[PDB]
Amino acid sequence: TAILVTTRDGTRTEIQAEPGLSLMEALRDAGIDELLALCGGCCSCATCHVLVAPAFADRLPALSGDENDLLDSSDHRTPHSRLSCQITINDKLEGLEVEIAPED
Amino acid sequence: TAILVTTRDGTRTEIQAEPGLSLMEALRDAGIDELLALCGGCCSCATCHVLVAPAFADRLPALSGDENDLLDSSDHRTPHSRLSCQITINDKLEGLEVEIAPED
Amino acid sequence: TAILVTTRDGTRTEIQAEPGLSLMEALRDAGIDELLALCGGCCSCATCHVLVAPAFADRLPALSGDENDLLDSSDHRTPHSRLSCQITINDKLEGLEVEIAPED
Amino acid sequence: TAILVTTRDGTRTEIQAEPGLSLMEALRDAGIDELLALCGGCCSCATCHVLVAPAFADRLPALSGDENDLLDSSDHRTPHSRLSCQITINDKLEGLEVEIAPED
Amino acid sequence: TAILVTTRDGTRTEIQAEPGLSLMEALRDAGIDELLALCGGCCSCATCHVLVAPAFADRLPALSGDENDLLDSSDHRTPHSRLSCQITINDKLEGLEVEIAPED
Amino acid sequence: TAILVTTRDGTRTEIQAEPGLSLMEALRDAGIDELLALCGGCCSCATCHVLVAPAFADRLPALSGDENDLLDSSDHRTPHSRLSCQITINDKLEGLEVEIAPED
Amino acid sequence: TAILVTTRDGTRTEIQAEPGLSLMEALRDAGIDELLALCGGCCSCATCHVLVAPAFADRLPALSGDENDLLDSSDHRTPHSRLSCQITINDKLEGLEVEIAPED
Amino acid sequence: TAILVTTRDGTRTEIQAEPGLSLMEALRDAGIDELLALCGGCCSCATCHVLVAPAFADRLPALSGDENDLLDSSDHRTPHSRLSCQITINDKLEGLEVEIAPED
Amino acid sequence: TAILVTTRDGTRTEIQAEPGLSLMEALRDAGIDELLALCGGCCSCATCHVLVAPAFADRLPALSGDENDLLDSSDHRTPHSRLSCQITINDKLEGLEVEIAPED
Amino acid sequence: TAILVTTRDGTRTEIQAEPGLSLMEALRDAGIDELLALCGGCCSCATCHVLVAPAFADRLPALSGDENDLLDSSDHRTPHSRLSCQITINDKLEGLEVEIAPED
Ligand code: FES
Ligand code: FES
Ligand code: FES
Ligand code: FES
Ligand code: FES
Ligand code: FES
Ligand code: FES
Ligand code: FES
Ligand code: FES
Ligand code: FES
Repeated sequence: TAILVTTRDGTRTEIQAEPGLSLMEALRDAGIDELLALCGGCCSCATCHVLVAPAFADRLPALSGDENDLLDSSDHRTPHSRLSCQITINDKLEGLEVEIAPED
Repeated sequence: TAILVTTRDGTRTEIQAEPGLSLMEALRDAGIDELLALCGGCCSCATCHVLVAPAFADRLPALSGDENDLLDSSDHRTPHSRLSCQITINDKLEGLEVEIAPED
Repeated sequence: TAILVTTRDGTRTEIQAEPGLSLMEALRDAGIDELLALCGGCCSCATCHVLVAPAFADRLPALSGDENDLLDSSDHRTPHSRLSCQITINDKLEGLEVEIAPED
Repeated sequence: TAILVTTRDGTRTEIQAEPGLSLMEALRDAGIDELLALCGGCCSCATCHVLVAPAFADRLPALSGDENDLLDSSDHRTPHSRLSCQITINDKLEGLEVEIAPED
Repeated sequence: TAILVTTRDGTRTEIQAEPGLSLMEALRDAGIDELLALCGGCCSCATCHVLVAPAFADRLPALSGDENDLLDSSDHRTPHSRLSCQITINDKLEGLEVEIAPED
Repeated sequence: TAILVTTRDGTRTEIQAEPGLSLMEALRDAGIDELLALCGGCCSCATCHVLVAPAFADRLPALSGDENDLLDSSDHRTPHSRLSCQITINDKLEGLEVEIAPED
Repeated sequence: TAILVTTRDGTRTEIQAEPGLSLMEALRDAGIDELLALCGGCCSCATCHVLVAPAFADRLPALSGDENDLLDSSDHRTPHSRLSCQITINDKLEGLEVEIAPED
Repeated sequence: TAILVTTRDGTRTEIQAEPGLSLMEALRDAGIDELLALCGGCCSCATCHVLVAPAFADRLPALSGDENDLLDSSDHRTPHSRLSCQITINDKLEGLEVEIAPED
Repeated sequence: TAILVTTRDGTRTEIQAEPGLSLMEALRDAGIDELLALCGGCCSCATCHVLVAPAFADRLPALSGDENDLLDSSDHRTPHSRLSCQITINDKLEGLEVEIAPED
Repeated sequence: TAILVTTRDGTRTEIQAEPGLSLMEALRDAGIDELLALCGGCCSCATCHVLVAPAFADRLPALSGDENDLLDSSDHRTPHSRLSCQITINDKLEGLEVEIAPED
């Protein structure tokens, strides 16, 4: 379904995201090459970090402790930070707005 | 989204499951009360344990290390075991078959 | 409030339990001397283990991962096992039935 | 059960809180939306962070190590900080004063 | 690049394996579907477990502590067990012999 | 049994301390209310932090790794910092001098 | 101060233990050579394992999580098991009855 | 196979690296003595730290959690940081550009 | 430098061992090939497992928590088990008796 | 056996050190009292911190993950920092240069 992604430089792109892939996988499939996924989507790094629009907090599954810990390593973490590889694409995310987190 | 659950007594029932809920939530919502979810779906127990049909293995997100350790506590873990509170409902799961794992 | 406690030997006792203390503290205040609380109610042992009546599962707060891990060390753990030092007494526990878990 | 909450803007409002719910649940239920509870009350984030009036310190259960580590991630932790999803409402909390911690 | 795999039935088949892939990926690409990778090759499960012929032990990088702990959870671990997703394919692996570990 | 405590304001007071109690318990019983024990003396917080006069270091049991990690979370840790709840009162502690560590 | 120790042969000695030492150190200074302290009293093995007489449980400091974990590795652990290097000798232990745990 | 390594002085060498070795071992056999391997390549220090040229990120195996944790201890970590003892040399690394990370 | 090494089959070589090396390193250098060192002596496996003669325990340094943890995974662990890779060769070990632990 | 120890103030004793002892033990036995060994050499503090001369790194055994973790807590840690209690004295250390790390 449709996700609006803002990259680090401010440019915005609408992407069509397949249900059942992770947000990280959808972003990379759409050529958002800047989103390193160094651990390969196994929740062991912070490089798939995105900032989720506050309106959408309720539409995402709860974050885990491991995801929370990894997000804390980043100096750009906010209450709305998520690891994109932890978010499964589904219809309830239709219209999701995310920003790629600044580096580190 | 239609899901076929085998309950502990071996009987099979199809349920509807809203995209974006966890499988555990979809299960309880549809009146499958067998499944305790003692930790309330926060990946801290093994009481939402399901067995997933092999044909669906690759349609689900990778299991996490925390999910994997919780499942090892169960004498009924098989390699198709999942914690259903770790699975987000989405159309790629259309037709999923799960069995409620025996108790313990 | 009122808790019905069965000891290891099968004898049953009604106790009046003060709100805000833990179940372990209430049990010990009532002279259930057999319930060792070796760590002192700091969730680091399994010796305040009780079996909670299934009817009451919904009336207790969710168990944590640490409590869950410690309960797994016990060969007598069941899906309804709780560490009594993790349960805060309050009106919603009125009539709670618990059994002191067998030793280990 | 009557609880006096100071919201982020410094204003004070008394709420009713049902015994057996967590403080975080009592807060949201009474329309205090300020408090995100990203992890959904499973002790895996720091977004339900409250500051408890000192006079009430000893009326609450001991904080856990997992709660303590989560709170250290916040630049606003004080020694009276608690995760409100870790506090069970009960009559001993009658008259509790809490302040919603600033964001981060 | 050429690797001889002994499947669970005991039959032996030679496969080609691209350098830079993991052994797990290579086995899976060559259609050894037997071998589940529940965690997706992120070293958090034990389903990619293979048994490495003793004569190649020297040719493999040191196993890590994390890999070692996951292998101990299997009843079929031997001192030559490896997680195939931890092994990078390179020419020093020419002719490697591995057996698919039994399930669980 | 006699211990000289320097409170946060810098004043010194001698207290009596029963053997077998923890230092934290003794300080609290003698009314040094300054000293919070948020975790209840279960070595899971840093609020019972005291600074031990160098001349008594030898007379105290070795600090544990867990105690060491909790002390590092305080900005006022020194190499003579101890968690007072980890210290058992005994006659070898006669005349022990401790300062209440500053907050946080 | 006086400790009654039952050695592995079932025989028992009353020893004098100096306040401030650990039970492990007291035992060894009294010549109970049975008792290995492989890690040398830093809570990293289970070789200083003793069984505490039920009547004295109350008289010792709370069990730690690390001590609890180490003790679970022993086939001879009971709910009254303690690591003797974790117990500080003091007047409250006067007349303590302990038994050296069988080996393993 | 050919690796272009930039040393801490900013100068750069093309080395030959034998397939199957780690990058750390390759580097050292080529005489890049700058690079300490304090723990000797068992993933327990951060002294074999290198920065991988962005174009090659894809060409390495996934980052592990342990490698991720170690790297965060370094003030010079960037999202392209890798521990060179964790990288197995293979044809897919042909022309790899790496820079030895500053010390610390 | 003299070590009495008893192998799995029962043969008893005496060997010279160079100070500063690990016992595992010594056993391999003297060509005792039985002793796999799967993790390459970075204290992450149990394959360098030996049984030390009781007379010598006190002449080795204290085992670590990590070494103790690895050793407990072995079904042949005894209170005298050591990971040979963790023992630095020195003159105080003159004439040490070790047996190679059975595999697993 | 000869160690060139430089203290915090800059004075440079040379000392004899007995094989089999830890470097910390040696420094204390030669009466270098600066070096607190708060945890009694069980690798749980950072107070036995020394700085090894770069010429000697390769003559010491690999540091452990645990030692590395403790050392990172020190604001004076350098890539040459070692916990002196973790270094077994042996002839290969003949003429080792160490500086006592500044406190904290
Ligand atoms: S890609 Fe590494 S945590 Fe998401
Ligand atoms: S409900 Fe506890 S892990 Fe799913
Ligand atoms: S008393 Fe130890 S866990 Fe409850
Ligand atoms: S809501 Fe996440 S810890 Fe309370
Ligand atoms: S696929 Fe899970 S560990 Fe290899
Ligand atoms: S009171 Fe929490 S650690 Fe001492
Ligand atoms: S001596 Fe090792 S734990 Fe007591
Ligand atoms: S050498 Fe220590 S982590 Fe690479
Ligand atoms: S070689 Fe793996 S622990 Fe000794
Ligand atoms: S003395 Fe504490 S780690 Fe060396």
